[PDB]
Amino acid sequence: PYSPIFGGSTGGWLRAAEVEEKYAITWTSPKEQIFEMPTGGAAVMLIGENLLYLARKEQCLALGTQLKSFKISDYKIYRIFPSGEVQFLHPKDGVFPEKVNPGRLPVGNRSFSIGKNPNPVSVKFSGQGTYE
Amino acid sequence: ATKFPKFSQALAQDPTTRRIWFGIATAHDFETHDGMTEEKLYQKIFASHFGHLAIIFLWTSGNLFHVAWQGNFEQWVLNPLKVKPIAHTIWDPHFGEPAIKAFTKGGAFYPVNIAYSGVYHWWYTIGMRTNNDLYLGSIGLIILSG
Amino acid sequence: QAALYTHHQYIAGFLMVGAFAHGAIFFVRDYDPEANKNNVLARMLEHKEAIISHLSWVSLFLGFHTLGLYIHND
Amino acid sequence: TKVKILVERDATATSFEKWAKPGHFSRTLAKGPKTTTWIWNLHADAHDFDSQTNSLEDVSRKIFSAHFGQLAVIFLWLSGMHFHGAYFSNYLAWLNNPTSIKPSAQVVWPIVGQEILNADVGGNFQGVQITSGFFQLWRAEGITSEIQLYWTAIGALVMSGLMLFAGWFHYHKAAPKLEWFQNAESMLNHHLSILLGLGCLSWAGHQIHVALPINKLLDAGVAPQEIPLPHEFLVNRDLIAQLYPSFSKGLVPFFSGNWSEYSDFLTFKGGVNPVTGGLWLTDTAHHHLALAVLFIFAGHMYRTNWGIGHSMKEMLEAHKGPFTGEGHAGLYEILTTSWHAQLAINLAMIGSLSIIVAHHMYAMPPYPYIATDYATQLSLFTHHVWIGGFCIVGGAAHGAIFMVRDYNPAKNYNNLLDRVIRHRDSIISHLNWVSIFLGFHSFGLYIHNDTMRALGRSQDMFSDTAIQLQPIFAQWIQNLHLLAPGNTAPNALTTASYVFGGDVVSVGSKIAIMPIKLGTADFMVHHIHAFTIHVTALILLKGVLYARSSKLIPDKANLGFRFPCDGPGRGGTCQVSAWDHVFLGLFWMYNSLSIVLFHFSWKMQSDVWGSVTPTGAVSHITGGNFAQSAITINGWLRDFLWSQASQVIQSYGSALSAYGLIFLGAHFIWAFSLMFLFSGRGYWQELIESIVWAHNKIKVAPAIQPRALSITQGRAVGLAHYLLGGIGTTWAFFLARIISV
Amino acid sequence: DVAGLIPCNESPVFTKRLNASVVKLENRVKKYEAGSPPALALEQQIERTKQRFDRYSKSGLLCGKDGLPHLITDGRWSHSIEFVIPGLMFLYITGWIGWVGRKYIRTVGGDTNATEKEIIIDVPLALKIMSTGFIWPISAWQEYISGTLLADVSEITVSPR
Amino acid sequence: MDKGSKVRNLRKESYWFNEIGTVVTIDKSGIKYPALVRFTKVNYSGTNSTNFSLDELQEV
Amino acid sequence: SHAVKIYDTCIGCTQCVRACPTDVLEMVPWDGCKAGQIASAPRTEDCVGCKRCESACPTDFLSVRVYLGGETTRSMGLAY
Ligand code: CLA
Ligand code: CLA
Ligand code: CLA
Ligand code: CLA
Ligand code: CLA
Ligand code: CLA
Ligand code: CLA
Ligand SMILES: CC1=C(/C=C/C(C)=C/C=C/C(C)=C/C=C/C=C(C)/C=C/C=C(C)/C=C/C2=C(C)CCCC2(C)C)C(C)(C)CCC1
Ligand SMILES: CC1=C(/C=C/C(C)=C/C=C/C(C)=C/C=C/C=C(C)/C=C/C=C(C)/C=C/C2=C(C)CCCC2(C)C)C(C)(C)CCC1
Ligand SMILES: CC1=C(C/C=C(\C)CCC[C@H](C)CCC[C@H](C)CCCC(C)C)C(=O)c2ccccc2C1=O
Ligand code: SF4
Ligand code: SF4
Repeated sequence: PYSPIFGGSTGGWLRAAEVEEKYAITWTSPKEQIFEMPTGGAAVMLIGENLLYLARKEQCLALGTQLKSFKISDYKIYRIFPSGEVQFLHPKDGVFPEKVNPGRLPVGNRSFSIGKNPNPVSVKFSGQGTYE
Repeated sequence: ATKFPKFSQALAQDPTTRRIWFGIATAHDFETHDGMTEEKLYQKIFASHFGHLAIIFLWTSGNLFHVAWQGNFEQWVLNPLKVKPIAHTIWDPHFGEPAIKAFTKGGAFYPVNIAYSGVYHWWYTIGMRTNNDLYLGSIGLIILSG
Repeated sequence: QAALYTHHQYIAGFLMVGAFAHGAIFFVRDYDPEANKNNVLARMLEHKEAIISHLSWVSLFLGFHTLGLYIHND
Repeated sequence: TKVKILVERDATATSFEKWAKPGHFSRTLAKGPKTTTWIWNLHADAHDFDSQTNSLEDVSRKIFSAHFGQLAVIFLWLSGMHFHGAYFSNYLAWLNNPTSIKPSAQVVWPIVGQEILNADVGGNFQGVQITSGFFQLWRAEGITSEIQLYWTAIGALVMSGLMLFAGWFHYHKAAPKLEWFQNAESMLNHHLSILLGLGCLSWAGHQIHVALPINKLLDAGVAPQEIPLPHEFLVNRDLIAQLYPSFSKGLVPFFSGNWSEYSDFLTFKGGVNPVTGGLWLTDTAHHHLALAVLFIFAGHMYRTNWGIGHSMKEMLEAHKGPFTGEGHAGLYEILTTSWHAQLAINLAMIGSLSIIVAHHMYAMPPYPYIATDYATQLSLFTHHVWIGGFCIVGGAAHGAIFMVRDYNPAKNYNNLLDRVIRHRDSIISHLNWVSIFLGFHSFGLYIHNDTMRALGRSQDMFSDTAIQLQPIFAQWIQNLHLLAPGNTAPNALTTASYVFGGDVVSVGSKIAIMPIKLGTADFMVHHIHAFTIHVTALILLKGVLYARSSKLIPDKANLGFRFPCDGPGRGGTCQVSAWDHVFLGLFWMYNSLSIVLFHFSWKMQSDVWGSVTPTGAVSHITGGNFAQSAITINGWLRDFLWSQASQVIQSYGSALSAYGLIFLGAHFIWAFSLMFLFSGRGYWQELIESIVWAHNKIKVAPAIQPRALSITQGRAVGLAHYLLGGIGTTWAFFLARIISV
Repeated sequence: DVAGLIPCNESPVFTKRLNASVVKLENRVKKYEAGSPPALALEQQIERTKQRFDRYSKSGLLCGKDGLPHLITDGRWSHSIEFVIPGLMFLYITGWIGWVGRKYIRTVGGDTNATEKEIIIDVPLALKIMSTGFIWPISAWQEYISGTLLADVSEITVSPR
Repeated sequence: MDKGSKVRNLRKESYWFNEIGTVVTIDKSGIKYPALVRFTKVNYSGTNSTNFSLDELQEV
Repeated sequence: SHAVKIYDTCIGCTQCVRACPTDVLEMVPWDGCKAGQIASAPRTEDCVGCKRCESACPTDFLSVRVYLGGETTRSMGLAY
């Protein structure tokens, strides 16, 4: 239906996509043009909405980078589970991670230089490394 | 728990064959085992050392038993310069007849390996003379390992 | 005799490599720089560059010249 | 007139200003050295023109003039060879008595006692015995004097100067425009009709007028002094009519169509000349004449300026079937817009052609007295085999480079390249299966034979006196080639080569060439060859196909052609680039060619090369121990390496001592390579940090900070030293084993 | 004397080696006409071999049971000629080299293009420095006692020092 | 301390530890590492400058 | 999953976020830097451990650091 015109390749997803998380990428193409598949050789993107399926988030983000840096197209990425659940992944709040977005909260932030971590001997026999 | 390596939850959750490989290579690193304390570490090391001593003594008892049961120790102590000490017999169904004839040496009457460990000279020096002495030593070592 | 000598020399090499490996492990996960302040062991790390550089010089000297003499004879 | 000459006058100014600014070509290196890595980069990107300019015209002008420079270097090398033959060689003495005199054209100054390397080759001469077969080549040309060699060297020097001047002129004075380069039809017409067509025609003329009569007189026993000069064979026709009484008729038969009258010196007898042990010169003359005709004909196939001809673009677009979508649509643009694609094809073809040359030259010795020169035959075979392997792997590497850089999916929609990339997984999986099958079966035959021989169960091995694996197909082909003369090649008097079957051609009591029988050992070794070739193809094809992307790295193309890794993520991502695939393929190519050379050497020493008695009895070098000893790994270790390595190890104190020294040096370099191959960059960087502290403590500190070799450079150095050590070891081994004779 | 070594002057094995070398060279030259360039080269080789063996006999080297000269390197002055004298020369030459190099490093180092002056040597300055190395020991000692030879502890290091 | 003043580095993890670098800019607008310093030698990454806090610099 | 940590030495240039292939990193408002932004690793379950973020870091020592740990299907770079 909305999938880009592709002749098929042996590099698509495999059984884990059916049994584990699969990924989908949607975008809008102003015109019809040829882009390189992360798996196969080449595919034609439809005018308007294009929906594509992949087995790894890295493939989706590589294709998104290709679109952004070559055809200046905005894109969205979702994760589909076998149970039917769908989760929105790449634009987490409608703005790319490079751009600052008020409301985000820091995660994994340490308030001291990297060289002030505790020694391994200090954290020993506890299920933790120096960074944690 | 939940998979092969209990001592590593991270490896237990690993879905690849890596879980197996590292499960072998992290076994004896008691420090890194989940929920490990100093006291349990020391006690496990102590028990492991007991096991290793048992292994060593069983290895020695095996050497003694094989020399006593299949060796030519008595013939060797009679004439220790010309005969070659025997290690153990060779029961290999893959051998061909010429191989069986070729590996028959020393005392003969069976295929045999010529011991290069020097255990014959050592046992002769320390005073052993008969296969009975070797057998008694091996039985004592088996009991010690138990 | 040959078997015994080779056997024990190889085991000695293995044991020495293991000793140094476990010393590296000790430094990684057992050393406490606060408890060894100005200690002999801490001073070992204090001038590690000198130790490593002079060891490298000795190794290069021996290798260069021994190999040179062997090739000269050849 | 679509095909036309276009040039730019004074394209580049000639000055030394750039010569004092190393790294000027690349934008990154032009800023000067901050660390020592810069230095290495300057020698690594020197000839990477595509990465220096974004314009194809500039890259094309650089390639053209670099090719001119290479031609100048080759001509200088030829000049040196010919000059050392004329002034420092015993060519005349060898001419007089080729069998006994050992060729030699190199002399060593006595400075440290190295004059021992001046062997007692013969002819009142002392020098290093050469194995380049130059003496046989010169004799085939009817040189017969050192003045001719001297003038050949002078001409080569002048040609080298002309090539240098042409390179300079075609870069800095008259640089052809890009449209000039993109003429595949015209270029092919000119390279086929003239370079290869008229080249063959001119060489055939030389042979008919110079080489043929001179070599015929030499075979008759005429001393070189009494042989008239070659120009004397061009002025008085009768002087040639005595040798070939068909010139008397002249050129009138040629134009009248009665070519049969030339059968005197244009023959099809084949086989080998019994006297010199080489191919008949008349056969080679007819061969080159026919090739000249064919090349001239084939050079008119492509359309250049007059309507008639073939347009390769239409030709490719026309070939498309149901299984391949768009067929060969877009390949012409690929091969006329990217030098890497063309270089890949050309290198693959040159390498395969070099290997074919190596195979054909030993089977049918083309030059006089080259067959019995066992040292020359072996050296030429191994040299050209190595060159062929290197060229094949280079073709693979440049195909990968094209895929990474010059591949454009927009212009390659659903064509052959697209479809190959789209079933690359199936291709690689099946190649992997066939490689494993070949390896298992072929090498397990050897392991099984070794195990059975060790267990005393000789009746259970894969040997002639045991379970037999006869190469029935090869034997059938040999029989057909044997029966060809008179039935399928009625006008050919003798078989193409005596390898297939026939008499034993021996010259001067030495077996020049004899039939080669194929047994179970030949079967096993041939399947070993196939296994190694399939594995090398696996590695290189996998590097080419997965050069742009993979299930690990969907965006590998952005990382470039050669990069160390993509980090320790996803498990580990070491050696994931196509350059690393070439790095491994070089090892596997070296292994396969080592096996090929060992097979050739042992088979020829044990089954072909040897001596004959007046009765006709044959005595080979190793007594035919190949059949019953080439079927186990221990047999190769003992009867080939250990047994034939006696010459090298015992060469000290003789003229071959240099070969023993090089044997040891090659072993040393091979072992040295393992230091780079096994170790990683971090250790060396930290060691260099300590050494830099030591230097700094004495206020010695280079402004160019030292750096450990990059990961890619570490691998490249390790591979280069590994190959040098292996090649040198086998070089010394073969040359000392085949010069003690 | 030293370790049961008999001087090569009275070593029968040494003379046997000399005779073997000469006789093998003579056997090699017997297959060339007198006066032929190969014959002259082989005769010159024979003469050079004889001179080498005579020089070794006259030098005072110590032979072994194998007849080859052996070197004594325990500091014995009577055998300094073997190792001590050449060693000094080496330590001089290399010393010179090293010193000169260091000076160049510390001369072009005080420039903005210090790196650019290492790939491209300032040949005039380079030769100026190179001509000064014959007094490298004195200059080195003067710098050592003047504190200009070694850098202070205030220099680059690593996290654990 | 001031623009263009030489400062000895004191950051233990820094590639230019115990080395002299020239101050390029100082941020008076708060910030934890406001003092930008530039060194002659390039680190392994090719950069030759870093931000330090005034506590991690010895003045001269 | 791997552990990604950002230290306060960060100068908020965004290069680490751009280099990330799995969209693990992002920019969040901050006040300890001139740019007013700092890197964060809210979703490290998608981190593969390629350490591209560390390679693309101007700060003397890697204000962004990656420590490899337990391996899952996502972090192991497996399409299967
Ligand atoms: C009694 C002495 C002793 C003791 C108690 C230990 C104990 C330990 N060592 Mg140390 N070590 C020793 C000797 C010792 N080692 C020696 C002699 C060496 C030098 C080789 C080392 C080198 C060493 C290193 C380099 C490391 C350790 C580590 C460790 C820890 C983990 C070991 C582990 O997981 O095993 C896993 C066990 C295996 C993977 C089994 C491998 C067995 C060998 C390699 C294969 C043999 C194949 C067989 C011979 C083939 C048959 C031949 C046939 C086909 C013909 C553990 C605390 C590791 C650590 O991190 O500790 C904190 C670590 O990194 N050790
Ligand atoms: C035969 C193999 C070989 C050789 C010669 C070396 C040589 C060396 N190794 Mg390596 N190494 C090897 C194998 C080898 N390694 C392997 C297989 C491993 C396991 C991965 C290692 C692992 C290793 C480590 C981890 C370390 C070494 C170190 C050393 C040095 C030891 C000190 C020494 O001998 O200085 C003398 C140097 C030599 C003998 C090298 C040859 C020098 C030649 C004779 C000079 C030739 C110059 C000539 C003009 C070249 C012209 C080239 C031109 C024609 C193109 C030296 C550079 C140590 C080191 O760096 O010490 C400072 C060190 O830390 N090596
Ligand atoms: C191209 C292939 C080739 C090769 C491999 C050789 C090799 C050899 N030749 Mg042959 N030769 C060649 C071509 C070749 N030559 C040609 C074309 C001619 C015709 C002119 C000759 C004429 C010739 C004669 C007449 C003789 C040789 C001799 C020799 C031997 C000693 C050469 C030597 O070291 O002398 C010493 C050479 C040097 C010390 C080289 C000079 C060093 C320069 C100055 C270094 C400059 C490098 C520079 C800094 C680089 C930057 C560029 C700069 C200019 C800007 C050697 C086996 C001699 C021989 O065999 O004696 C028995 C001998 O007598 N050759
Ligand atoms: C017809 C004349 C002729 C003659 C007398 C020779 C003679 C020779 N050739 Mg040559 N050769 C010829 C034509 C000829 N060749 C042509 C036309 C080709 C192109 C395929 C070749 C390709 C060739 C190769 C690749 C090699 C030789 C070799 C040899 C030598 C091997 C010994 C022998 O008995 O050769 C007998 C020769 C043959 C049995 C080959 C006959 C080939 C036939 C004529 C092919 C005809 C193709 C046909 C015209 C296609 C037309 C298509 C077109 C209309 C579209 C010998 C000197 C070998 C050599 O010198 O190695 C040292 C070698 O390796 N030949
Ligand atoms: C027609 C032949 C041909 C041509 C024109 C090129 C041209 C090129 N190649 Mg290709 N290549 C070829 C053959 C060729 N190659 C072959 C046969 C192989 C197989 C090994 C390769 C493998 C290859 C790889 C893997 C790569 C290239 C690359 C390149 C580019 C850069 C080359 C460069 O900077 O040189 C620099 C030259 C040197 C640094 C000289 C080193 C030469 C070797 C290592 C030493 C030689 C030793 C000597 C023979 C014997 C020493 C004796 C000892 C005792 C001293 C350039 C486009 C590189 C690239 O990125 O291109 C895009 C690249 O990554 N090529
Ligand atoms: C002599 C050492 C050696 C051996 C045996 C192998 C073996 C192999 N290599 Mg490796 N390789 C080696 C050295 C070696 N390599 C080195 C030094 C390099 C560095 C350049 C490489 C680099 C390399 C690459 C880059 C590639 C290979 C590939 C291969 C495979 C080729 C397919 C094959 O033959 O499968 C059959 C296996 C064998 C012939 C091994 C011997 C097995 C015998 C016959 C039977 C063993 C007994 C039996 C199992 C009994 C079972 C019971 C027992 C367990 C008790 C195979 C696994 C290729 C591959 O994997 O793809 C196909 C590949 O791509 N190798
Ligand atoms: C003039 C320059 C210079 C000076 C003064 C020194 C001085 C020293 N080096 Mg360093 N070194 C140098 C260049 C220099 N090196 C270069 C170019 C290399 C790279 C090959 C090294 C690699 C090196 C290592 C790996 C080690 C040393 C070590 C040492 C120390 C002991 C001596 C030694 O082992 O030499 C060894 C020298 C070499 C291995 C190569 C020297 C090559 C040439 C001869 C030197 C450069 C001369 C150059 C042309 C100067 C021209 C001046 C002109 C322009 C005016 C000593 C502090 C050792 C140490 O730390 O001891 C504590 C040590 O382990 N050096
Ligand atoms: C009586 C006498 C003698 C003797 C003397 C002597 C004095 C000897 C000595 C000897 C010795 C004296 C030896 C020693 C050796 C040493 C060693 C072998 C060491 C080692 C070390 C190590 C191994 C380390 C380790 C570690 C690490 C790594 C880190 C930290 C931790 C640790 C510590 C663990 C004689 C007869 C001769 C002479 C006369 C007199
Ligand atoms: C080795 C060499 C050399 C030399 C060489 C030479 C010397 C060569 C020559 C060559 C030659 C000398 C060639 C010639 C050629 C010729 C030709 C190729 C011809 C052709 C002709 C034709 C083709 C014709 C045609 C016709 C006629 C017959 C007339 C009528 C019509 C027509 C037109 C059809 C040198 C020393 C420098 C150096 C190194 C390299
Ligand atoms: C030894 C070694 C080094 C250190 C080696 C270095 C720095 C090379 C030193 C080269 C010297 C300084 C040049 C002189 C060498 C010879 C005397 C002759 C020149 C040889 C060619 C350069 C022409 C690495 O950096 C490395 C990096 C990655 C994997 C493996 C390794 C590795 O094995
Ligand atoms: S070991 Fe080296 S090549 Fe492998 S991932 Fe790490 S840095 Fe890259
Ligand atoms: S690359 Fe480094 S400095 Fe730049 S935003 Fe990321 S963590 Fe901060």
